[PDB]
Amino acid sequence: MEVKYRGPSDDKLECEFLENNLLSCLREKSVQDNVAKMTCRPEFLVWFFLECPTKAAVYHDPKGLRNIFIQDKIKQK
Amino acid sequence: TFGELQTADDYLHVLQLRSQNKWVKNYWNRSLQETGKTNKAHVISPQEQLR
Amino acid sequence: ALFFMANTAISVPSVLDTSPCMKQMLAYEDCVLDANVPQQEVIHPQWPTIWPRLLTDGKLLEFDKVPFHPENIYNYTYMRPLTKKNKQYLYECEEERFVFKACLRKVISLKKTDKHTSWDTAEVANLQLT
Amino acid sequence: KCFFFDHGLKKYQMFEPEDMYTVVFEGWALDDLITFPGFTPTGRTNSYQIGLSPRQRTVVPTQTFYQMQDYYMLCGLRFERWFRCDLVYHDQRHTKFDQVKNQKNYKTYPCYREY
Amino acid sequence: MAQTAHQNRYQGGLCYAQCNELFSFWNPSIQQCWKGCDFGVGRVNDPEGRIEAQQMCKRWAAELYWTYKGELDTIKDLRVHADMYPTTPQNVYRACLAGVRRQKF
Amino acid sequence: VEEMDTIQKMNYEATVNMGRQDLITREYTFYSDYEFIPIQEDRKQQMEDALNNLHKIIHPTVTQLKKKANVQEIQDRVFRKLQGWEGELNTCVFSAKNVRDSNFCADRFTNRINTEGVEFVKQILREY
Repeated sequence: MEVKYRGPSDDKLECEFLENNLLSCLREKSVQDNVAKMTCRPEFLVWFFLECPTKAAVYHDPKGLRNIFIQDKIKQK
Repeated sequence: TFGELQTADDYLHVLQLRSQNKWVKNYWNRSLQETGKTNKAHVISPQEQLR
Repeated sequence: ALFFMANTAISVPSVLDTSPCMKQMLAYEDCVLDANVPQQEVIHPQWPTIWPRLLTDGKLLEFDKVPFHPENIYNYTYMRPLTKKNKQYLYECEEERFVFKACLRKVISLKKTDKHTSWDTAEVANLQLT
Repeated sequence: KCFFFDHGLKKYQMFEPEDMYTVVFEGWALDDLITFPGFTPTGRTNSYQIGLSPRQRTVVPTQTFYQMQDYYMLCGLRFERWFRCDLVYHDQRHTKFDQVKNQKNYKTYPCYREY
Repeated sequence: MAQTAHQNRYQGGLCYAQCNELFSFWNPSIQQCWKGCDFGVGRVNDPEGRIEAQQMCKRWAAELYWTYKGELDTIKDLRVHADMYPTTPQNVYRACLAGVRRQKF
Repeated sequence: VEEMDTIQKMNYEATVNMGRQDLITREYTFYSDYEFIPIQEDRKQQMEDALNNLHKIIHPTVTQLKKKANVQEIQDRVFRKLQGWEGELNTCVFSAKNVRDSNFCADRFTNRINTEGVEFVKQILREY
């Protein structure tokens, strides 16, 4: 197959969508999917690590992930 | 998924049922009301009884 | 006919597979195939975390599916929880799953640094020239 | 990645396979955009090498007329066999076969394979 | 003999000759019989090799046609006749078993 | 039967409509056809009972035969006698004037099945 090359998008809106899906998946899977309604889409998780390298590196960093978790907890009250 | 024709026929009888329902309703209404004649249609030729 | 092409290039070999953890992936997939599990999500070594409902009730979708109605056995395969036999024959494939996951994590830990002066000519080392 | 993120909808969309001329010189005029549903319902992988599934039993063999690439005599023969089977069972279909009201008495129509 | 092991039927040996004698010349079951000859090469004389070859025939029949789990285990008559054609997995299994039976050495 | 989703309702409607083909087409009758007094429902039930009695005798024999050719031969041998009797019944019922005549013909056919049909079937099955 003749597959052309295009680097990771790092688009603001696309990465916001993928990061929202990632946060939903983290919150759902951290309790073994005990939520009433599960909105996580595992497939988009893959794309989060293919088109948002900056946010992926932030999530891997322990301090960045701690900040993200704190902000998500504040948002979820 | 094993696609033996009996299991596939069990899968596909529902879709065939809906398609047949649509076809038969259209058949009844349009075809029969527009073409068929009910209750023994026939052509009547009278003759006067002569003297 | 006999020698119409006048030459055959037997020197060019089959393309060598140089994927990072391909051998471990294939070993794990063979092992999972041995278990004979209807659920396909088990193909990924991360299934206990990605689809934890496979171990509790099997409800992997919130009624947002399109596999048709539950009229035959070959329906809602992912909506079917793992039974005791499936769990046992998947546990028998635990070491290979762990090796695959360790290989994946080590590959993830590999980062492109500034000392990789051979990055622009990595095809030769990847053995793409025949 | 056969799908593209849309800023107006802020979600992934896709369209049917299109030629390069239409993708490049008609990118502004795109029709029939459908929200991307995913390759698999559960998000697993579907990238597998495929092969030919096992064949099915034959009631009327193709080898009766196989020297001919055009299947017209074979078509007639198979339809005649199915019509015999149907003449046997045509009026019992809605009471003993596929067209029953309740699935309790459901049975596959005997002429399914010939049909 | 696209599914068998030999380029021509003469390399199969006495087993292929017996398979040819088993069915009429237009019957495609012969090829399946030939596969039996392939399954019982080094297995016919071994007491468990014969069972292994029969299992190989069952797997081959299951792979050629769609089959059900009990279908090949409830066959009343495993005998074959000249006009038995490989239209069903049962017929494929019977032809393969007949080929296995005719594999000396 | 009221409570169901759209798909189940459509399937139920399809199953109901596939059985009303006899209802829809009963209005479209032809003037030039040759009408006959039909076989009454009780006579239909008696004839079906006679057929079931015949099937009772043949069942062990046909289920203990492992060759399709033998079962087909048994089916063909009985079917010739049954077809002769069916032809007699069809003639005498088509040429019937009142329900009494149709009942007489149906009773004659049923009596032929129950008297000579069972004897013929038993002889065939003993041969097999």
